Amino acid sequence: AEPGIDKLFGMVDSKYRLTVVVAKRAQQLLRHGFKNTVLEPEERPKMQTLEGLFDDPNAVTWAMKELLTGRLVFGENLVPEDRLQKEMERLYPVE
Amino acid sequence: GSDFVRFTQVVDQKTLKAIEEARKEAVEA
Amino acid sequence: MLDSKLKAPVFTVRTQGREYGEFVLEPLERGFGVTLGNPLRRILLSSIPGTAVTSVYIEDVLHEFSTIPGVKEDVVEIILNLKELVVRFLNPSLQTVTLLLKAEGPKEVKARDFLPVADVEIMNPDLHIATLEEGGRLNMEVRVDRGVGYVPAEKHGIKDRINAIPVDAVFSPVRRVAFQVEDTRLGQRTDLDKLTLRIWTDGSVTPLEALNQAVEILREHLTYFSNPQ
Amino acid sequence: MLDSKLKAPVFTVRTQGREYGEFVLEPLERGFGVTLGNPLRRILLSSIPGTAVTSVYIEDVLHEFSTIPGVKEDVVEIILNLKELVVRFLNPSLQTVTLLLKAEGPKEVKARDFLPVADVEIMNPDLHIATLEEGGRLNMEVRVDRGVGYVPAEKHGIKDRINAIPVDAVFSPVRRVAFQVEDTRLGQRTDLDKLTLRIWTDGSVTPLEALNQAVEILREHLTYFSNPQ
Amino acid sequence: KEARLLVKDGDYVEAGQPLTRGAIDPHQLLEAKGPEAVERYLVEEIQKVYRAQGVK
Amino acid sequence: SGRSVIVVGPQLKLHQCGLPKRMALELFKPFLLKKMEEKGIAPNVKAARRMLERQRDIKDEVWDALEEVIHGKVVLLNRAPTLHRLGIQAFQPVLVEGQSIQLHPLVCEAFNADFDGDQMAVHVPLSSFAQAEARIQMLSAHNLLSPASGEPLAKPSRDIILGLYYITQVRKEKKGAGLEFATPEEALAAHERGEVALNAPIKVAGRETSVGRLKYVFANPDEALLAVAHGIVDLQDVVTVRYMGKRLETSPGRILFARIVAEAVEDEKVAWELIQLDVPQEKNSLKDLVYQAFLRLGMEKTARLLDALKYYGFTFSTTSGITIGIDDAVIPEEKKQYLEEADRKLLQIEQAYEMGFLTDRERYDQILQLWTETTEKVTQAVFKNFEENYPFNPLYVMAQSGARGNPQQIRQLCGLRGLMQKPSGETFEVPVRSSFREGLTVLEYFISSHGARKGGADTALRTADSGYLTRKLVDVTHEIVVREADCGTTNYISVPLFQPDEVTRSLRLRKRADIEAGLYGRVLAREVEVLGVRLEEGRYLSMDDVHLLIKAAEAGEIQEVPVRSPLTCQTRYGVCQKCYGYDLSMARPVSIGEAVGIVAAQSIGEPGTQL
Amino acid sequence: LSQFKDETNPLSSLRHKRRISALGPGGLTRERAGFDVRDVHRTHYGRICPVETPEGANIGLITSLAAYARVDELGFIRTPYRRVVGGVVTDEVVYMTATEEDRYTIAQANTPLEGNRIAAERVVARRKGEPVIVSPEEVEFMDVSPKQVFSVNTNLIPFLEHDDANRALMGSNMQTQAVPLIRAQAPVVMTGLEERVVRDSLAALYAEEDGEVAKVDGNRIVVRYEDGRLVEYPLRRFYRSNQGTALDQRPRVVVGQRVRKGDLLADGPASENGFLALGQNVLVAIMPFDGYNFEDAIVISEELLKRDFYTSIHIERYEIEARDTKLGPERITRDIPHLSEAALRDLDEEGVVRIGAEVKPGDILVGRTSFVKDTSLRVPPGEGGIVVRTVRLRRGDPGVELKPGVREVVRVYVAQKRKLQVGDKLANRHGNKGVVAKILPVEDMPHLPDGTPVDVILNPLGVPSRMNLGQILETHLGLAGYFLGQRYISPIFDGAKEPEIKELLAQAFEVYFGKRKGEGFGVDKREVEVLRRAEKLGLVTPGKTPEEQLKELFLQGKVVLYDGRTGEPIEGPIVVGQMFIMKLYHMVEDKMHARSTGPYSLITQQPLGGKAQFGGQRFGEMEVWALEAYGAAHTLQEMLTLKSDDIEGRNAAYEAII
Ligand SMILES: [Mg+2]
Ligand SMILES: [Zn+2]
Repeated sequence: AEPGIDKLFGMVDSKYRLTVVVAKRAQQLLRHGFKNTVLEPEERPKMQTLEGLFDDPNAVTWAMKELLTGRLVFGENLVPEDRLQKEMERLYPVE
Repeated sequence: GSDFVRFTQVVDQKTLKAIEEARKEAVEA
Repeated sequence: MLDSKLKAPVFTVRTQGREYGEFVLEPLERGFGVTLGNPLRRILLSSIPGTAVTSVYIEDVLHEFSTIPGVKEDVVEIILNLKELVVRFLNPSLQTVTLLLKAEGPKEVKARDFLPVADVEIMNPDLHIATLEEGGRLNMEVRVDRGVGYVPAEKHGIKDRINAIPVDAVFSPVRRVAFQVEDTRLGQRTDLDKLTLRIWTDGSVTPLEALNQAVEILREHLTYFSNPQ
Repeated sequence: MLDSKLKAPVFTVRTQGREYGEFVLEPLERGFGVTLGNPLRRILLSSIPGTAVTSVYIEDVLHEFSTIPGVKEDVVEIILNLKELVVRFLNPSLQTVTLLLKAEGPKEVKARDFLPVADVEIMNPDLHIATLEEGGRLNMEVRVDRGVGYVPAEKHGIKDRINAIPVDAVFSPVRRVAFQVEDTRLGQRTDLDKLTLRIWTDGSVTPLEALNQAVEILREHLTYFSNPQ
Repeated sequence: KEARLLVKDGDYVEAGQPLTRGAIDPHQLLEAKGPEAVERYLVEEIQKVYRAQGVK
Repeated sequence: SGRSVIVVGPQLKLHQCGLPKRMALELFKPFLLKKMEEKGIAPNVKAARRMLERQRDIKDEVWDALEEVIHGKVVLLNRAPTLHRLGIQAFQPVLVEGQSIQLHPLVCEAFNADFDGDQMAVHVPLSSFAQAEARIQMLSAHNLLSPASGEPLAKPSRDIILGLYYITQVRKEKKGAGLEFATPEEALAAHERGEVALNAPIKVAGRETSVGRLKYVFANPDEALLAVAHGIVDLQDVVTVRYMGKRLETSPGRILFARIVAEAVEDEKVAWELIQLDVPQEKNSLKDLVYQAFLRLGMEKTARLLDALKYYGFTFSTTSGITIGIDDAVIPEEKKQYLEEADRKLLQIEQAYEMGFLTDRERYDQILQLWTETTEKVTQAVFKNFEENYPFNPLYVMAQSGARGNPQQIRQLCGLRGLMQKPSGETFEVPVRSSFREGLTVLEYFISSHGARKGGADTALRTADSGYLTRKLVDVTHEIVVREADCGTTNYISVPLFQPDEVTRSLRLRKRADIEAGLYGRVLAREVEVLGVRLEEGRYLSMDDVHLLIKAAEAGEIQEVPVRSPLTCQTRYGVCQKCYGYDLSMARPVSIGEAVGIVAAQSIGEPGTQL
Repeated sequence: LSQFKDETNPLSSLRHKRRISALGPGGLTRERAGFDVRDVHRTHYGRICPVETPEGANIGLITSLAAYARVDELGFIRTPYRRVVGGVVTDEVVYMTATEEDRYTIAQANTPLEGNRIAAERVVARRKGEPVIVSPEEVEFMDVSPKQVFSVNTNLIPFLEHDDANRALMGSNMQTQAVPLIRAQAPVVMTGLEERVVRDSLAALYAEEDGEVAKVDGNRIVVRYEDGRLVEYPLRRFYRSNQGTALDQRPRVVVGQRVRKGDLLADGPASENGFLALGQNVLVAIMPFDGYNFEDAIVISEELLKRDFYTSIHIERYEIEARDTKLGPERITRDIPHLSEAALRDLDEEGVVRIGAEVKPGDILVGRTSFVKDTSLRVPPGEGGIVVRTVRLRRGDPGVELKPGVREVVRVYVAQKRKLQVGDKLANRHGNKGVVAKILPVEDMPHLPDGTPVDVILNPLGVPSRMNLGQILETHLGLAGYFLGQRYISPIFDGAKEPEIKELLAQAFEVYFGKRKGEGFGVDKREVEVLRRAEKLGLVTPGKTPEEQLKELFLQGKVVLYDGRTGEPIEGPIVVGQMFIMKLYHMVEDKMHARSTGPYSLITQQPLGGKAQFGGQRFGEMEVWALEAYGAAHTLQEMLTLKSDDIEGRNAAYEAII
């Protein structure tokens, strides 16, 4: 079903924490434009009829893959939300 | 509904550096 | 070719009419009998194009669910009797043909009763088509086309007449194909195969006709590999 | 073409070594992927000629239920460990090659100790057949013939030596094959065919090469109908 | 007369021991044993039906 | 939301679902317009509305647009009467042609949904987070083990089970001549000639080996594979093949199933290491392997195996050509002798009553016992009949196999369902002496009608009764969830290991399965070095721990267990993991935040349906 | 008390019309206490068929009386019984009162007799609802027939003697839901009442007396009787049912055709030749196919669609009206004010539509405008066939009373020739049910040594759990009748016996393979190998001729088969036969009920469509409970807010998706 689900499980303290993390990352990709990715360039989700999956046919796979990478850091309470969103909005013109 | 998990912000090192400069911004004069 | 090539299936043919035909090929090496008779039967039953009642128009009725006076059979029954008609094309230029028939009174409409046409044959001349009781005005026209296998009336949607109707398509002229791969006994090898393939056909084509047609088709299907990828 | 000839099965291939290979052809029409694999799969498992040890003889060995001192394994084990031994002829004239092997001492005997045959080459020089335990007297000779597919030992009963042993023959260099037709969707229709065949070969050739053979010879079998009779 | 009793005369018997064969009022069970013993009892009768009906 | 009839998805994997397109059409009209405006399909979203409002404005490129949209999308499917957590599950939709809904056949029982006409419904999560949560913990491919009790709910079905049992079964037919080949190879040669003649059947009692193994020796199993391919060897045969380092004397089908295991999961080493290739494959062993493999590799490789198993079992079930026939109902002649025995004994009882010595109760009870005896007599006779006489009885192969059937069904068909109660509940004297292979008597069938009517009535009443009970259960248990750290309460329950009254005074190591049900995945209230293993305090109770401790209790080293319990859980509301313990649909002990009370309500009320 | 009439099939109607229940006004008996009543009283013998009762909550509540039993004067069933005097039975039949029944010893009909005298001294009898194995002289009456024991619907499954009541009731019940087909076939093996069935059930026409045909037109028949008279009877061509089916008496007589008294004239919609004919007889082989015979799934070959072999016409009866609103009467007009006239071509006449046309979902049916505001009828989502009829009762009410406000009324009739499709459902008389799982291209489907392949392949695993051997017995019987090209009459228990079964097996096998031999072909290598393997399993005696051992296999009712896809012969002989299988009521639940967006309630904002849009599906409570079992927090939030009540939120999500 999902690659490295055991690995992500090990890196994730609770299954529901992994769920929340994945969903937060996916909605991040969505809201600020899909460019909110860290492993996109070289390896990337890719479609079948074309390479359309490089963009966002299904974000959740993107979040899972980035989680398989150590690129993202998810804190249950890691940063003040106001400044995190503010810096996301300054540094992402992908909108 | 578990508060222990229900909110867990996901952040990249670039976001960490962004918050770092946001903190550094507090220096006046 | 004396030892092995001469030791090749003797394609022998024994056909009752152009409808039924048997072909015996032996001796056959290990497992070739079924190995070949199977896809041969499959293509015979599947790929062989044929002819069927393409669309139907009754001059008298608008909707298939009606009944015509002095007509014991009903509209759908009649179109069914039409579909059961077996025709025969005599030319590749023979693809679309609108047969017409007009009958009246206390007469039984047979499939021979249609208007004769030049390049066509009524493979079903005696096919009971209808039976008119008294002054039964049965005048109508069926477009018949030369197709492959089956298609529902819906997809083609053929309308020579808006009052004319489509019907599901049946273009396999094969009644049934089988092949008995029985042990043929060769001097050195009794363990040889001898395949006698029997086929009942509609008669529109002769068995060997669809036979070599399918053999042709299959050989192209093989040629799909001269291209490496 | 674009519609239906571009509607041509993609003869896709990816060979994992010369022994294994995936081969996906797609798409296909109704009842074709099986129509192709089944006959072809049958052919590849018996049609393919290959190298198989017809018989073997140990000078001292006179029952296969016997074991050679200085050689722990019994006749059964040595014969089996030689069964998989796959060789490659340099020319069709290598119809039969009998290679002998001499060995004593506390040593392990693999395929390399065999006396080299000019036209015969072993792609399995690493195949360790036995272990000489202490001055183990082994003199052996294996007759191998160029044949097709599988041949049981008893039916040939090859006796180059009256105490030599017939060997079950397996010539088809392809270890085996697995084909399936997966349903594939085109923009218009979803009921389409994609036949994928992954094959295992002894290494005598690459799976692609064996496919080339089988397909060509099958088309040739399709040539057994041109003469009418 | 019908009281089907299992215990014998003279035999020492724990309190709350069912003197007859049949069922028991849960309240008297709690009274004699207090909470935990009644808990164990009831869990037993709950699992007995499921095992009798193959439930795991 | 929507609802309509379903159809099996034998091609479908449970990770997906069989979806006729024309419903997803209306459903995703929003996303469809989104995409086809994402394409040039319509000028605007609303020109799109007009374009798509007609079945005759239909464009095919609508199709690839919709497929592109749904590429990474899933929906939820459910049955009309929902009773448990899996009464709905998440599937990745697959647009299909036709009206009916295509269904992965395995869950045809997870949902108590046959193919008698009942139609199921479906909805969809919409929000990105909502879809994520649905796919994460509501995926069927994610929802494997029963959380009610730790049983897997994906139990393989009858057809696949039968296919694998048939493939992995072995045969033996006859041995008459010299069987004692064990020592003599002259014996092998002579008996091999007798096999050359009719003297030796292949499945003869070959002491060291049946003629099958001596005759044929295979280094690489592809060898025997081809031999079968040449029709040389049947799949249930006694053959020898030099396995990786072993001369495995097996049936072909046994090695082939082992190979199936090998591909389904990469590490074929463990694949054979964890497989009991030495027995005919039965549903119970099926579940055992399913469980252990899920333990070893996890979700993905286990499911790979599950799908491959479904495929191969279907393949082999079809290949078997095995069909039921009236003659498949083999009436053992032993049964007719038992039947004459019972009839003569009943006549004896009746004659003893006739002059009055037996009371109507006395004669009635004597007859009752006589038939209750002869019934098991014939059951045993027919059973033996199967083991030796007809190991390959389609009827017996099935009944013996876990796919379907019971001894009672076979008896009722092969033998007779003789003893049946009257309208009151008392069994009629003259039992049902005929079978279905026999023609039931008019009055006998009339009488048998009564029990069937009672069964229908009480099952129908039990349906609503179980609904009521579950309703109360959820009413009361709904509050309870796991939200806690180690509930420091040093209070546990010592779980007895002995059922002390099976006889009035008979204290005995309590039953194994019950012990597993009560104690699996528990928390050691304190360390216990029982069989030399220091079962430390709080250490969770694995099944292998269950086995160790069952063995110890057989040793009598302990009669109960220091182990935690919710009852001794300190947490005011909620239970400690330690206070609760282990059981999940996954292995590791429960996670904090899990609504355990609901799970218990379901697990308990659902069974009441069949009580 | 009175409601719709059961217009599924004439048999369905008659059963419904001759069945009594317990419940009623309530005082007689209300719903909550039937346990004691639900069990079949002993007195039901010859009185009530205990297998005809509707299963479910109302199980034991409703049943058809004994077929031969009838009310004498006052709701009191008396049943025929063969008088038996001493050792002499009397053909005189006395309809006994249930209470009077206890007064005697009723002998069973199965007992052999030499005429009026029994053929066994020791014979069972029904003294008072008990098996009393007594001398022939101890019976005052003997069972007239097994038929009297049951209602009509019970007696129409041939081999009941080897089937369980649990599913016998199921089959008897499903017998009612049969939809008359385009092609009416009679069972290969029958019970014997289909003639009486179509006789009592007025589906077909019957000639009063002796006479000849004057004229037989598709809608009329003038007969001229031997009495010198002539009378014509209009013939029902297409008449809708309570459920919208066909109603025709099949023209069965040619003009100038001499018909006797009571001679069937035009067989009813579901009669073959004055014979019950619904559903069809199809050659069937039981074998566990990949997954399309999973539990009770039925696998069908393509041919039954190529042939016109399972279809019926479904009739749809729509209707609308114009009202005179105080805001303004709702004119039934052709006008769609705003945008388009193109779709208005179909609405040919003003307000009313043109007749005899196909309809797509959403097509205007009746035009009209409210306050002007466009408010007109359209084609319901789903499927509409071809326009057939219309009725237009405007203010001009000749004898109609259009309701107040109703400015006018209008009725519309469409027809759709529904062919059998993928999702359809079928079952046999012997109880086993199922739904079509897939129709396979007949090209690769398994085929006999003879090219003739079977029609349907079943999953055998069903039968063993079920307790019904009569079905397999019928399988053998129909397989035999196939080559025999002839039918059979099997009384439920007195009918055929397996001895005659094997006789017909030998006869039919001899026919089939004697003509095989005449073909110049005996056994094939495939046959020899399979026969060898049957010997290996002991199914065929080793050493017997492949001819003879194949003959024994035939007498086994099983034979060899070839694959078709891999063409291989099938290991293990398979029993097959011409099975008379019916298509059950494919009720409305079959149709998709799949609505995404559309209407909502008035008082509440819960979505509710219906006539305009399919409608939101019931969500229930325990479903939310299951969601609770999972951690479905925001998905459930969405369901109850974005998909349940919140108009503003639901439209906001609409636009977000947009
Ligand atoms: Mg059901
Ligand atoms: Zn706790």
